[PDB]
Amino acid sequence: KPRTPVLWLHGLECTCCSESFIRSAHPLAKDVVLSMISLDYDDTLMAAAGHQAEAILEEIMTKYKGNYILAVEGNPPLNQDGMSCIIGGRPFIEQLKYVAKDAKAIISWGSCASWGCVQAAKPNPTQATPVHKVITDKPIIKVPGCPPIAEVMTGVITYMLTFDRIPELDRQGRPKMFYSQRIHDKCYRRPHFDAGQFVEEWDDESARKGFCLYKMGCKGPTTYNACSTTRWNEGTSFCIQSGHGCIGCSEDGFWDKGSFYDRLTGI
Amino acid sequence: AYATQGFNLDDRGRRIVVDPVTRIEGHMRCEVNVDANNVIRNAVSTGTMWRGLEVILKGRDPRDAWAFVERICGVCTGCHALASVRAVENALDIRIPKNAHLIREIMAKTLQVHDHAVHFYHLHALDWVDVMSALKADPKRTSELQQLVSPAHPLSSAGYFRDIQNRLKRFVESGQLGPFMNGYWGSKAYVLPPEANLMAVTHYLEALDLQKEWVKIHTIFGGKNPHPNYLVGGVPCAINLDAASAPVNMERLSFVKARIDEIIEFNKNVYVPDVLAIGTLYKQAGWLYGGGLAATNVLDYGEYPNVAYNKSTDQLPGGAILNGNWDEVFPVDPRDSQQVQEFVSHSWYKYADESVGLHPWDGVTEPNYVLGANTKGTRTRIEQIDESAKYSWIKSPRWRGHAMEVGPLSRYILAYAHARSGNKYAERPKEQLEYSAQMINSAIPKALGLPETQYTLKQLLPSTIGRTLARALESQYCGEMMHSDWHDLVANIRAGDTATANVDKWDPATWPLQAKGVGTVAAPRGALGHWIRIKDGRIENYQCVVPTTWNGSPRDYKGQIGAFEASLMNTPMVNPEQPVEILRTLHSFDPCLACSTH
Ligand code: SF4
Ligand code: SF4
Ligand SMILES: [Cl-]
Ligand SMILES: [Cl-]
Ligand SMILES: [Cl-]
Ligand SMILES: [Cl-]
Ligand SMILES: [Cl-]
Ligand SMILES: [Mg+2]
Ligand SMILES: [O]
Repeated sequence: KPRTPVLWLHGLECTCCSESFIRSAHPLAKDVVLSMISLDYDDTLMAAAGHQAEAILEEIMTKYKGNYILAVEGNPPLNQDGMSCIIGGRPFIEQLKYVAKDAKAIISWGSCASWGCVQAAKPNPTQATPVHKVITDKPIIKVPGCPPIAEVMTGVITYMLTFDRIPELDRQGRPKMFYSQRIHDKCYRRPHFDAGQFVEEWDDESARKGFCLYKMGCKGPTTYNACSTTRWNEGTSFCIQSGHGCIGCSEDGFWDKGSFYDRLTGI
Repeated sequence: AYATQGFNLDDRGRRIVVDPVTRIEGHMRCEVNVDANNVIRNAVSTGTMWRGLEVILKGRDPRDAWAFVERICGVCTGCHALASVRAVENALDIRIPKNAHLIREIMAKTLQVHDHAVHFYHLHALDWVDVMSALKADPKRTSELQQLVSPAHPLSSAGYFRDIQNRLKRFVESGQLGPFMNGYWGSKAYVLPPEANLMAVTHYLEALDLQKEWVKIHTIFGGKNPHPNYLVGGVPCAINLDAASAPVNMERLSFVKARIDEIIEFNKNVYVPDVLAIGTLYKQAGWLYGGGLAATNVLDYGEYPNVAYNKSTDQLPGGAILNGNWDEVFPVDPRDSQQVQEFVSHSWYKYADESVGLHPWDGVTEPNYVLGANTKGTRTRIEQIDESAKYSWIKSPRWRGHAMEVGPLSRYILAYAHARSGNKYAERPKEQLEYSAQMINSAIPKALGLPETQYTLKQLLPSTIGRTLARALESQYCGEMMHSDWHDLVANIRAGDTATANVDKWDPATWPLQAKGVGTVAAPRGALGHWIRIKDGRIENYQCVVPTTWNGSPRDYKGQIGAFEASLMNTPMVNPEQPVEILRTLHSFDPCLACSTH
């Protein structure tokens, strides 16, 4: 039985999603790459460069027409005639549209591909545009976060490969199995929130007791992700456990919702 | 043709295009010209992305900046956050407490190890290692090689190497080669015997499983990796021993120490020995190409003071070397308008006057995507870029007008130069270099039955091999240093100092109504600086000059070439249509193109 080809494209990005992917403990990225998918194109890891790299896309798209996964990290810019992101001397958007046309499914990795992330923050000099605003005729699963949790990324792959199906999505196209809960729902500091027990200044007595970070700007109450329960790096910690409020990094437009340190209104 | 920096550039030969350059971070195009004997006589570095973080920061709160600029790069994750909080602290005259200093140093040294080891195995190794040759290896002779290369590494049995080889065989025999598809396997540019290839592929897989453990140090102190959290004035990870309710308690510190001890074993037993062995065998093949600017001009800001805010105690002492004179280290001042400057003469940006370089406090980022008259192709379909005009999204940083190489090799040449002038803080890197030269010249040749050589460090270091070596040694040194930092952190906490943040100037009501600051970091790829101007509580200007900006830079107003272009010069290619040598040398700089362009 063939392993499903994955063509992993990179637009404008910081490569945090590729890095998060290889942090996965369950499953190991090694086991995903050797035993689950065929990772046939990926600028980060692939042996081939230049003409030899670009030749892979046509080969896979022909042999596995309508039976490969397009994974997108980053996004296309619409300013500078698209040449603020150049691949093979051409705008990235041309590569994205080409590979998208015969994909069985499209994964938008991270906030860049999902929504725009930091390059799309005001005033968006490159007109960086999320994948679903460019590719409008293909099924897209959004996996937002800057980056998403490693096990959320490999969990999406594992589901799609086991079932040959996209998992159930919410209205924003995020998998319900990972994005159904707000951080604030199961945040271990919630009993402090409920008792009005808050940090007011960094390293105050309240901070040393792990009091709620709401008044330090925590956006956990408006942010959907698995960070409070699944946590990060094989369940070692998350932003709040290590003492910083959630900055809302899985939510659309989180860079332009005011200072990270300004509290939410109407507690 | 023109001469610059002792290089005779000639574009009359056969033009070769590599787009995309793979096994880097982000987007790069490389073009070369080769002569009648396939020798590179011209090289062109094109950064093929831009996001405009410097523009996006305008008008925002300086306290938020670290989180925006951290997203310049997820590979060198956190080094921009560190530069940012340092720049804001410098602008506002904030001194962080000792525990915050030590935790930031441990996070920085964790990034160095993770970034360096993943670079070498997962991005660089396939330029030296033929995975298809690994299939031909004898497991017993692979076991024997492993015991010679690193006697202390416990994973050495013939059975172990046989099991790894069998998994690679099954993978290749499937006909779905994945990351190995359309590779340059069997090129005469590859010189390792099968056994060395199988050992290296085995360590590729070992490193892929282990690298996720190392970053749990970031997760403890910074909540997550990639993109751990930072804080203007200290660290958010408050300390309470008596206590599970605090971000940092003794159990969490014990966990960090366990991860540091694993790092020290990996660097000593796997990474440094592999680079010494592979370096020895490519040295024996005569492959000493790729020195570029490392033979003349190197720069680093200097880093890791063993006394906080005391630069004389930098454990990687910095400065600038010119003209290959290692007897004279010039001091580098990031505040001096006549030292660090960026040109855009050959970049897709515009200045009022592009005959001048701007110091980053006066920096300007206005995009100007325009192609030269000698372009082959169109604005949206480039066949051959015109390097006589604007050819990159990377600006051209220079130091007092000089083109410099930055990175671990630059830091190790500077450490060596400092140690020879009597700097005791540089003793460990000097020891590593002398040990490495003896292993590469004598010990490893003797063990493998090869001739002993007499290369000096002056000869060995300015090369693609030397650049690869310096990165591995720096990984080892950073692991050793963070081990000491951990002891100092625990001792300070046990002595009764639990402070992690200075909040005296957290509120912008306390700030001067205008200020400027600079933050520098010895980032994994070289010299990083962030330059900020603050006005009425907001970011007025924010300019980043990033290590790959230095190394990957296009030509300046005077036509001087940067480190990437210089490094490719005068390198023979086995096959001009297979970029094996181009990738090996470019990859030795560990290019981060999102960093370079931001
Ligand atoms: S720290 Fe944030 S997510 Fe947790 S209880 Fe407080 S406001 Fe909610
Ligand atoms: S806790 Fe919030 S900021 Fe941290 S990773 Fe999760 S969603 Fe992003
Ligand atoms: Cl976003
Ligand atoms: Cl610091
Ligand atoms: Cl390397
Ligand atoms: Cl433009
Ligand atoms: Cl043009
Ligand atoms: Mg810049
Ligand atoms: O992302």
